[PDB]
Amino acid sequence: TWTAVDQYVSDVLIPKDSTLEEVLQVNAAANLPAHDVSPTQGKFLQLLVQIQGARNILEIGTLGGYSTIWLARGLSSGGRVVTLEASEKHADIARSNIERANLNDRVEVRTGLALDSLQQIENEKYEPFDFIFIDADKQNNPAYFEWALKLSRPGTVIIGDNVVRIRRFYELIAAEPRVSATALQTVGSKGYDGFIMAVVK
Amino acid sequence: TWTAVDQYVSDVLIPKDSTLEEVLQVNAAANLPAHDVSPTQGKFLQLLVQIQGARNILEIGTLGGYSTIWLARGLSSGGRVVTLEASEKHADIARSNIERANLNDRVEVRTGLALDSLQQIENEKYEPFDFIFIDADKQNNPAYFEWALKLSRPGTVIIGDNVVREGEVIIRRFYELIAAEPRVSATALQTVGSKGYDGFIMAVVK
Repeated sequence: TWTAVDQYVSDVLIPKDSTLEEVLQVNAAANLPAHDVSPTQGKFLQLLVQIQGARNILEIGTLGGYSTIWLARGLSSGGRVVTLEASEKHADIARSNIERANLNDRVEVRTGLALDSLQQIENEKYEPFDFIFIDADKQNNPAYFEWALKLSRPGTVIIGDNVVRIRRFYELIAAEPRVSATALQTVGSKGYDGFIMAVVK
Repeated sequence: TWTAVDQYVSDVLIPKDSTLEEVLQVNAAANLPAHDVSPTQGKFLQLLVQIQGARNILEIGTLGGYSTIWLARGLSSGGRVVTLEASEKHADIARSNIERANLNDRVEVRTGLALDSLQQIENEKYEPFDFIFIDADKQNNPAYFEWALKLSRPGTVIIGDNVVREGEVIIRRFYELIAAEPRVSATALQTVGSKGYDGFIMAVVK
């Protein structure tokens, strides 16, 4: 009944969003992998971006663009979100959802193998990112975290999704002196979303 | 066995700290009101203070000073933490714990009924606080939240603990209160603790 309770809290704290309502209706037909939907996590992402005052955001794992919207919603002056997704189809649906929320002018959806794109970004003039969101596979978490670090600077915030309800991924982080982190979770449609919150030293 | 898994995670991610170690040993004899201990939440507080770059912090519900330590550790320059605790005894033990963490030069523990102190702070020059942590009793949350807002400014971060979830199975009006408060935007999160999960709200003043 706690899930039920936090589910209700999410509903009252986070006001109905017609835009996000349809984005989810679209994803319902986009055949996305298999993930959880969490308004409270999205909200967390937007507020955190605002607290930090992030201007250059990197997201690994665009999916349907749901989290992309929440992140872009937090952007400051003339900020930007660069989001990566391998699937040509899913990225296309994501671009449409992002346009629907009228944020396509501050979001760049890069299609292709994440690792290739990460290398291309490192080979380009992209300044280090101030905020990075990782919502990927799992066999990929270790790699994406190391790459997030690679494209960061002191003070960069890294949020990484883990599992919807492992030890080695945290041991990895715990074994990474360049970062200081903690772990928490928030409720979602299909259970709680666990994630790490880290700051680069 | 998710609680077990998350407590293990808390153990690897957060480095054992001898200072906080003894602070807890001291509190073990302080006869403090029933509460949970969460290194992951403490870390969250320190990191968030650092991300925001908070310099003027207010804490409501000092207890033994455990959370006060994590917050003060997040300050940088000549920042300050003003923390309130009603119990003279518990506040004395808290200032001692803060002292052994060598953060007494950055923390002010105000003893007395929280409501009186909140009014005193308003009638004084502390002006607006950049970050506020509420860790108090029930029936008091609604009041402390409104007072937190009262002593805030646009951009102020407010973290408020609600309930400990030491079980799957087994509040509503409080979050409704927040939802009914246009001056803030908020979300709800949880982190594992010694005796269950700590539920809390994270809000930013508009």
